[PDB]
Amino acid sequence: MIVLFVDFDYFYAQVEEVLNPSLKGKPVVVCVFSGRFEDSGAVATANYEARKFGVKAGIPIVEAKKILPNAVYLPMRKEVYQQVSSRIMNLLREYSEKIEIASIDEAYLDISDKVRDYREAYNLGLEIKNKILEKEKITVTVGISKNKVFAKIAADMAKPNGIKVIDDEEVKRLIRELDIADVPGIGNITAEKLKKLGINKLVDTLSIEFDKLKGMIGEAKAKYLISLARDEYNEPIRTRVRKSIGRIVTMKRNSRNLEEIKPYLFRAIEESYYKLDKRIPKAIHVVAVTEDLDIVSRGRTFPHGISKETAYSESVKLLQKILEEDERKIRRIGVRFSKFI
DNA sequence: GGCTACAGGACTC
DNA sequence: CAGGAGTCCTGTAGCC
Ligand SMILES: Nc1nc(=O)n([C@@H]2CS[C@H](COP(=O)(O)OP(=O)(O)NP(=O)(O)O)O2)cc1F
Ligand SMILES: [Ca+2]
Ligand SMILES: [Ca+2]
Ligand SMILES: [Ca+2]
Repeated sequence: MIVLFVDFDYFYAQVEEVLNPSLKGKPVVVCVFSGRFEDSGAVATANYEARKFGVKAGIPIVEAKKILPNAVYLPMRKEVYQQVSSRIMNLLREYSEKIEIASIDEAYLDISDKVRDYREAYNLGLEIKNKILEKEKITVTVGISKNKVFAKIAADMAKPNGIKVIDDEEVKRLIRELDIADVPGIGNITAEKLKKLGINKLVDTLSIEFDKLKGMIGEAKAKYLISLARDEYNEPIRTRVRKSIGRIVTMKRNSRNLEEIKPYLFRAIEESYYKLDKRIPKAIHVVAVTEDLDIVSRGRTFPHGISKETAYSESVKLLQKILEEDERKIRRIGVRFSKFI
């Protein structure tokens, strides 16, 4: 088939840039301020300007400020990027109803029944970048190919404001050369493991004994990687349905005392419940990030919908359980709701 | 043996 | 110096 992957550029940063065009040209850094102290927090995203100097998502805001003391540091406004993202998705629908929105930032379009070959494809790619440019003034990178993985990779390879095609020929080219750590779903941990057995390329999974690979990375990944090696990988582009909604907050200071954690936990529930909108969850999970940045959680599934009232009460137990089954101090607390009726 | 819930792990954006 | 949100998978144990 033919998948055309769409990825917005420095989305959070660019959105901010669209609303305040004077930001144009400067290093913009959208961050998540934790409130613990002047500049505590991490980076959500940074435009290419901030990026070329090492400012990337996931690092502490304090770090970013050393490298770029005079960079614009804006606080995250996710609801604005969401209203903006939504508008762009609706446009993409105008190009195919077999559309998979993977995130607030990416969309997969199965254009198997629109373009005959990769040529009208590349063309439809251009037609879309322009449409989004004339509509919302947002640059996006377009990745085209036979399956979702390579379309995404195509895009990774062309950003930003790009558009690349990866024909069947290059798919074999890449299966043999592309760095396996560069394959969607392969993080450092798995990558190490992989390139711990030569595996530095997809095809290498074709040579090794299945159980050897399956014993190291699991049945799902060994198959995922193998299916890609054989150029036999297919995953339908499907309407994605949210499976869970939650909220988590950082406490002004670590602690293990229950009365000092409830306010946070309870507010997490207020917002969570807000977002559920009209969804009724049957499972609730209390998620706690320990002082050493570990993650412990306790959940519960009910045979019925959970009222905010019940969510409140049950969360206290799960938290209790957590505390009582681990002796570390919490740093963040939150709740996640799932299994919607 | 395999299906369920639950808790941990890994990854991603 | 370590934010926020969400998905998929695996190991363990209860159960048929
Ligand atoms: N650690 C992260 N925290 C975040 O909040 N984000 C958010 C969630 S979606 C939005 C995507 O931003 P951007 O498009 O800049 O990230 P990419 O990885 O797509 N880089 P791009 O090539 O500029 O898109 O960034 C991403 C992250 F990677
Ligand atoms: Ca992305
Ligand atoms: Ca993006
Ligand atoms: Ca990687």
